[PDB]
Amino acid sequence: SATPHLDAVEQTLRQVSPGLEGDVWERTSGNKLDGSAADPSDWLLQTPGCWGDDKCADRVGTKRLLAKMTENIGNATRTVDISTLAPFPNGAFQDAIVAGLKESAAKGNKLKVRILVGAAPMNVIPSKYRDELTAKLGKAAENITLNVASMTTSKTAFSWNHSKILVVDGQSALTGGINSWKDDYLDTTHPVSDVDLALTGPAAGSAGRYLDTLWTWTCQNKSNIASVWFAASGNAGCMPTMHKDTNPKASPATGNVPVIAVGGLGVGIKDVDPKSTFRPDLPTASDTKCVVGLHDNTNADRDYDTVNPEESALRALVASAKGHIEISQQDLNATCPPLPRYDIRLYDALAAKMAAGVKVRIVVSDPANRGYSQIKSLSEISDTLRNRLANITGGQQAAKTAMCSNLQLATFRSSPNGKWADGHPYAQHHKLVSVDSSTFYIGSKNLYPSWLQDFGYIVESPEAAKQLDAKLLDPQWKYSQETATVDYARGICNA
Repeated sequence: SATPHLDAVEQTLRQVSPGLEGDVWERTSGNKLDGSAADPSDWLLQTPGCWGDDKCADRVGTKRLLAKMTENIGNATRTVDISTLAPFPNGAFQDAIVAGLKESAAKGNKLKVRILVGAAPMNVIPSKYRDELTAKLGKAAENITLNVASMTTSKTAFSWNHSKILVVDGQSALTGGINSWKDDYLDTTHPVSDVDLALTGPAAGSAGRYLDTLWTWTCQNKSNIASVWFAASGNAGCMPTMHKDTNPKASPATGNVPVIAVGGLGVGIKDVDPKSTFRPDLPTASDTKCVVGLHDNTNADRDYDTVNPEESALRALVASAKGHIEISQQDLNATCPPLPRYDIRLYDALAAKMAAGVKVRIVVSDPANRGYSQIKSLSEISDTLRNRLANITGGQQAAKTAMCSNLQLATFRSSPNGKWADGHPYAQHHKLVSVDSSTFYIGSKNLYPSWLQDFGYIVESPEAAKQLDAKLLDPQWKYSQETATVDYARGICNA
């Protein structure tokens, strides 16, 4: 095949979540990574994009991210569809949305707009955000039908929307890890380092079907104050199926890029995919669950996987690698309680790969951040990998040799300095996996245990994967390798 990695992932997802194909995951062809003529890798909406400068003076990433947001929204003719994690967008993110909506209005378009945030359980937040937006729009609000909502799907599982998506006309989609939070990303001399992608094509429709899934639940639960706080313009109702109702089911082709869209429904929306007959083997005994009483959805709940295909898709992406795997995350491990510390099957898949000589790079955020870190030491990652490798290499000594011959494990820096020039540690927030300079995931879904609604794209294009290397992964490794505890390429093995 032209696409051996997507082929593998697709076969898994069809076993795991068949009833969800089309809506919560979907393979499409004919997409385009939507970069400029001048700088074609700029589909890759990294932020801040100030490599090598501990002052972050020239934020070429941030500038491109905001311009692209405004451009896509300003090209809207029918719909704008936005999800994120609360707080609601502010500062220049908000400015970007308003500028775009004013542009669309000035071109003569009447739009439907949904803006959905996951929260944390008398909430005036949504009505307040609607009113602020309508005010800032002025006249341009007259032809916008607006829906604004905050939602929590499960209080006990800490489940709510964590996806960050911006779909226009079901044709263009921006998604990734970036929260629209000005103080963390923008008005700061220690900006969080993160990444979204920009695409067009049928895969933008997959995002639109994903958001209709979320809004169908939200609108159903709109009179439940515990679950949903909803606010709309004028007389307008909740729009559960804006995408279905307004955009073509058959989104126009824009390129030749194959993509798998994959999301998750968390906990509290739908408990199982009744069509699934997936029954995987439970992994070998681990020490992931810190307390006996905790219900562990990541490692001990078969029904959970079936409505959360993204967990399996990321494990399947790892399992598809023939040569090398690069992972860039905030964390690999979660704080326990109330989550288990780690995804056992993920670490098992990384271990299987290193046992077979496939190289693995893991960069996480500096533990000095601990919001943007959930470990105290990199040894919490290496110990776990070593322990899972021991199960398959015959013991602890062999495990450590395998690990040291195949792992790069470090914390993130973006310049020669150990911290930003302002004294604050570098924080990263990517949810990035790339394999074989071929196929990569950019989305909201963390690899650490998490039971939220999330979404992302897995893209198979060596062209694009090489741009990703040159523009993000190579510079990341250039500066971050100085913190490595394990680095096979340099004979470093301190774990």
